[PDB]
Amino acid sequence: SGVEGAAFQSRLPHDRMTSQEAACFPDIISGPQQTQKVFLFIRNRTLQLWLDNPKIQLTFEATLQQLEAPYNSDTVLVHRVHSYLERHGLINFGIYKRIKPLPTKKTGKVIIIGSGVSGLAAARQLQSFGMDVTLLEARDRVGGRVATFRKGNYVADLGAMVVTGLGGNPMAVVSKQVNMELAKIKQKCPLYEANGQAVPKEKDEMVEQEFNRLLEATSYLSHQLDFNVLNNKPVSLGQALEVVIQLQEKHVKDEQIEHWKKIVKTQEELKELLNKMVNLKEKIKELHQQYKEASEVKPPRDITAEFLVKSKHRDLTALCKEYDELAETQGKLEEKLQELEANPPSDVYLSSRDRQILDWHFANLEFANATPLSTLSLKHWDQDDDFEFTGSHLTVRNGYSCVPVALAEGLDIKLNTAVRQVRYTASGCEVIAVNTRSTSQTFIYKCDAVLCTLPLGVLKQQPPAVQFVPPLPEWKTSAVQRMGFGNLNKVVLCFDRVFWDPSVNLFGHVGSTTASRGELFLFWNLYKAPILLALVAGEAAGIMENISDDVIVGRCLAILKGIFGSSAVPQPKETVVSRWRADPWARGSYSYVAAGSSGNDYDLMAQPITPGPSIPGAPQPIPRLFFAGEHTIRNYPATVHGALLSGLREAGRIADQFLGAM
Amino acid sequence: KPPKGMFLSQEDVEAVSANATAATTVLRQLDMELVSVKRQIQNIKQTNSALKEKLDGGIEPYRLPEVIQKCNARWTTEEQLLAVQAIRKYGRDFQAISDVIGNKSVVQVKNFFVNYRRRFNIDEVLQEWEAE
Ligand SMILES: Cc1cc2nc3c(=O)[nH]c(=O)nc-3n(C[C@H](O)[C@H](O)[C@H](O)COP(=O)(O)OP(=O)(O)OC[C@H]3O[C@@H](n4cnc5c(N)ncnc54)[C@H](O)[C@@H]3O)c2cc1C
Ligand SMILES: CC(C)(O)Cc1ccc(-c2ccc(C(=O)N3CC[C@@H](N)C3)cc2-c2ccc(C#N)c(F)c2)c(F)c1
Repeated sequence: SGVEGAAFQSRLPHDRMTSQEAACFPDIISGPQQTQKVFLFIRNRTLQLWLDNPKIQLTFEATLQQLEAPYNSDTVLVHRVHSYLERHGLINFGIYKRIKPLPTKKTGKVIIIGSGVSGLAAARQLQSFGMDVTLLEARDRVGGRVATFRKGNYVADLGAMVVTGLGGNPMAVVSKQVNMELAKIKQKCPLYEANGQAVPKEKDEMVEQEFNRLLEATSYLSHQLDFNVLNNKPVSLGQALEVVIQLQEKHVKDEQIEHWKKIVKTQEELKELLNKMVNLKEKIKELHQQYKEASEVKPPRDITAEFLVKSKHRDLTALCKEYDELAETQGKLEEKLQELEANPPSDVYLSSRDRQILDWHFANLEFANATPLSTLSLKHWDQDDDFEFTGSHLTVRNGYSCVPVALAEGLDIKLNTAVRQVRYTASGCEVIAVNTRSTSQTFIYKCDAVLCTLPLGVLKQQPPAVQFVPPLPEWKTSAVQRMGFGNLNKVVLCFDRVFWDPSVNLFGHVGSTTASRGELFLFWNLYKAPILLALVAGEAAGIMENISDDVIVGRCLAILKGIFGSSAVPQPKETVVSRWRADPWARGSYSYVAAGSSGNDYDLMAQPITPGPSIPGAPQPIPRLFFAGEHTIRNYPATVHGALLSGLREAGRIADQFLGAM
Repeated sequence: KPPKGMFLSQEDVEAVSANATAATTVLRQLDMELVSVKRQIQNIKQTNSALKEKLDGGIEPYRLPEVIQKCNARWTTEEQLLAVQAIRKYGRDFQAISDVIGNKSVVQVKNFFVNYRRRFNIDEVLQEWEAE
């Protein structure tokens, strides 16, 4: 297909028109299928071109020069296609050489709040579109949650270090434009219990299988058995796990109960028998005497007492037939009681040494979702799973900040400018920021449109860091109450001495409690230099924000002493510590689908706001206030790509309102 | 539907999820019903173990050494008379009667019942077997 591989790489279906090309080719899609199949070629081709080299702008001339007829022919609709694609950031996004330099015919002022990837993406896009864009960032640097550390030759991302596959990832393109060295990450995760001695295969493997078995179990529990509201509260993922597990701890029991209750059916049968057998042995001891007695009466004899011997001799051989059957039929029953008493139903559901390792498999989950499983929606936590990329997960070896920074080249970024208030009305918008260094220094920005990349964390802040004037409508705010802003944090351990196993990327440590599963549950090297990251997840990470720096680097070194020995692990040349929920330009790490949220909230979060009319009776205005970043994009939350996609998007949306025609 | 080795009915589910406690009721009481059986097992293991002490002996001391008496159709007044008496202790049971006499086949014993039946009022020999 190859041209269809560009559709895939552009997250579009090569064989059908999207609900959204339909948007603005409602002619083509209303009409005949030849026209559609051509449309699609042009679309996919035009993409393939951009992709096949994305470090230079692809003009309309360029796309036509490169189309052979019969597609070469409809010169107007090739323009139509190239323009849709150009706007909506499918081509000519990120970082390119511009064949056509920036016309200084600038057209509309947009204030964008925040130099996060969401922001910078829309910013560059809007400026590519010819538009006055200015960016207002509270921080002293760009990138936000794309945050990289650097002291000397040490370098390490303190947020956002993975590329969750290149297969239809926009960042694929970006990473070509910025030449970031990405490196794969090797499968192998050695778990080390509280002592310091590895878990073996056998066990390790056993529990993964169980973990996975257990999750699938929740999914059934949800979709099929329909366990989606225990007592007018939505159901946590964690809740369903506790239930699933519990039913596995039931059963295991009833299994035993049915086995021993199978033994008694036996033991008690063999008793009903041992009685028939003892009482026969009585009728026999006795009847025998009588036949000794009557046989004693020596002959000649009359026939009544010949008959007495004769008859008693039959009757005694009857009973010994009988009793002998009963002692075949006895070992038949002491047979059954070897079989049963020998191999029994299983003792336990989970060892406390296992339920402990299982806790680490959950901590890993709490990490990637950046929240306690207590909080994830059961119906919806995995809703982003249909859209996961192809390709191996990779890590940014050279520090992910290179990307934000790249994006920021050639943009008006006011740093240390902390928006305090956003006012928006029919006629335009006023943004009131302050200088972060002196809070007293007050700034006012007037514009046609505000784009808000303020983090969900921040949006949730009470009382509010930023004030909307007029306030955001109940529906939007409600969405914010609902969604989940989560948390994780990181310890960055810089050494001189590569003491872990070089061929090993990452290795767990198993916490002694459930409550403590998050604490330094994983360690990661991925950097040229001798750096290990210590990751903190779950209910844990929330608390470890309080514990002092030295204290955390304590337990860091402790569990490295365990895993590797006091001989081997130096003190560290340099240390650093996430602590994201406390950072006030973040209030956490990333979104999640809290129980009681759905993916719809992510769409509500994207929906722009349109003010009331200036003079009552006036015509319905246009929308003034827009929203981007990772909390807006239901198909790619909590990612860099998702952010960048949200930005690409709002830019297109904004252009269509303020420049409509291309 | 659920993955292999995982157990879940709206029955078993709805019951670990009523009363906010009735999970640790159900799981942590079945093993009370389990201990109650593990003891009934023990009762019978002793109760039976006792009866197995009463059979040490077998019935070896009491086995009459059953020799084969080479069959016959010479129906002696000797055997004839045993037969009537056997009819009276037994009836129907052609086998026992032949087991007693020491030479018939339930053949030859089925043969007297009917054949010799004329002469030994075997009406009144089986009419006493319907009463004692
Ligand atoms: C620890 C961690 C690890 C992560 N790991 C990954 C990963 O491995 N892979 C992945 O794909 N994604 C990851 N993410 C997610 C990804 O980094 C973010 O989703 C992305 O940077 C979001 O960009 P954004 O533009 O939505 O918000 P942000 O990048 O936070 O930027 C928003 C900007 O708004 C600014 N701001 C906030 N308040 C104000 C104010 N009041 N006035 C003015 N400016 C303000 C902020 O300072 C910031 O610069 C991770 C996030 C975290 C926290
Ligand atoms: C699985 C293992 C060994 O524990 C290491 C590993 C690898 C990838 C991820 C991962 C997977 C999917 C995703 C990811 O795409 N999602 C789905 C959306 C959101 N729910 C997260 C993110 C990560 C990831 C998240 C946070 C950090 C940090 N810091 C990181 F480095 C990688 C992970 F969480 C952990």
